[PDB]
Amino acid sequence: HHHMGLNTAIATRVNGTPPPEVPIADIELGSLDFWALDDDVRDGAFATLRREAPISFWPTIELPGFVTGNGHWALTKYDDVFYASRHPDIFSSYPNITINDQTPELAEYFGSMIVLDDPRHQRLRSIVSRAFTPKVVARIEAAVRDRAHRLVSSMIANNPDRQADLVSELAGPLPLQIICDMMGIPKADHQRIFHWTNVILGFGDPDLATDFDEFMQVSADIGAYATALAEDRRVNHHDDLTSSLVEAEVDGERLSSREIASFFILLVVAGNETTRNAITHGVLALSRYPEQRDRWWSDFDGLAPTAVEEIVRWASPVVYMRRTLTQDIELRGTKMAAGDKVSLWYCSANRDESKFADPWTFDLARNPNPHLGFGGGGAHFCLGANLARREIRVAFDELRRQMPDVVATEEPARLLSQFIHGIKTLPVTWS
Ligand code: HEM
Ligand SMILES: CC(C)CCC[C@@H](C)[C@H]1CC[C@H]2[C@@H]3CCC4=CC(=O)CC[C@]4(C)[C@H]3CC[C@]12C
Repeated sequence: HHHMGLNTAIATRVNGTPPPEVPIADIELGSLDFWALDDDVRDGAFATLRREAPISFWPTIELPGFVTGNGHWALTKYDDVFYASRHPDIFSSYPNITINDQTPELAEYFGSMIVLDDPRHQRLRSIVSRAFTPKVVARIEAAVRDRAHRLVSSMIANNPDRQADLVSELAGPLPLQIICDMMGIPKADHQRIFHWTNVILGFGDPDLATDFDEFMQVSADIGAYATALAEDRRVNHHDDLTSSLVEAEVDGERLSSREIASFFILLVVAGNETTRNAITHGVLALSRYPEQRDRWWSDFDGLAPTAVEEIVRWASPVVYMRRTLTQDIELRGTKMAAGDKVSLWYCSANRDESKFADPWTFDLARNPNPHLGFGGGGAHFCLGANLARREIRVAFDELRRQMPDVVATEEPARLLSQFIHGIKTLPVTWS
């Protein structure tokens, strides 16, 4: 520090360091306050559970407007999360995939294929899945590239002090534009969409929304938007996913307005509130472990496949998904009852010491890397996984190309969420 100035790269950390030991008595998965604690507390809590109570029961976190809910069995081991994901006849995605349940009012907006089992779930998924296949994603690679390139160049041109928030200037707007363009949403409305999806998956964080009436107004507003755009596409076809939604028939039946709106919402919410956190956590990790940045930069194309997977394993942007038992089962000597909720902790599966060597090492060469960041596999395996991998790869490639020494200057402001491993802001600087 020879001169004081506006910033200083954040502290680095020793790669491979396990979290400080968290006593099992300190673990409060049913307290919102617990989810505000830093990753070291949270990661150490799940390490303790994997060792000492790998399946355990916790209460639902109550937020304003939430339906009173029974507790949930937390599956913290990789093998259990994998098994549960692969056996939906036992571990149903109905009636919901967060720990709390939907009100009847919310079902008008959130009753999509992600809270349905087969057969209906697969019939719905097939309406859009062609757009998400690798060969079709390849067609929009150039657009993903152009968006990332323009955003990083704008960071440089419009921040002459050479600092900016990575989330608002790259990590958020790159995946936002891509998924909204796939839906056919005009660019003028993308920021409106993003505000809505930020609220939908930010509820309970004071920086996003805590008033349930505001949450219900946002849900109604994005639903009305979806419906208005769908009515547009009913009269004038475009080559976008909203047109695919309104033109689809399942066994001779069009989708209802409810079904179209919830499908639209599912797609933009998932597209907007996942990859941005993989990217932001990735930049945080590069800032903490510069030897990993240096390695990747010296061989970007060679390491990119494994680097992208390790960023998803490290970030685990979706912390968990819920299921509901259709029958009694016993796992690890723990009897769970038909009708009980079960939570699949991907954040924990992705540190499981029985499955991953050196789990606390951010290793951009890690291979194989059978992480559960996109879920355990099975019927609901992330629809956007190919697209997310390309978004992540291109974001880091443009940072490497245009501002290779980009580094965080403050610790991230973390989203208060049990479900989404969100970073709200990440100030960065570059030369
Ligand atoms: C790094 C980024 C992402 C991560 C970590 C992620 C993670 C996940 C996870 C864990 C699931 C649940 C899987 C299961 O239950 O087995 C899921 C489902 C889903 N994701 Fe992704 N996701 C990401 C990006 C995206 C993107 C960009 C989209 C684009 C819209 C998307 C669309 C979907 C959809 C539609 C589903 C529901 C699939 C179904 O029910 O069949 N995801 N995702
Ligand atoms: C992260 C993606 C892969 C999946 C996105 C799923 C989105 C579209 C939907 C499906 C079920 C929805 C949840 C239903 C329960 C609920 C009730 C509330 O009062 C707050 C908002 C929440 C917590 C909803 C937030 C948005 C969810 C999670």
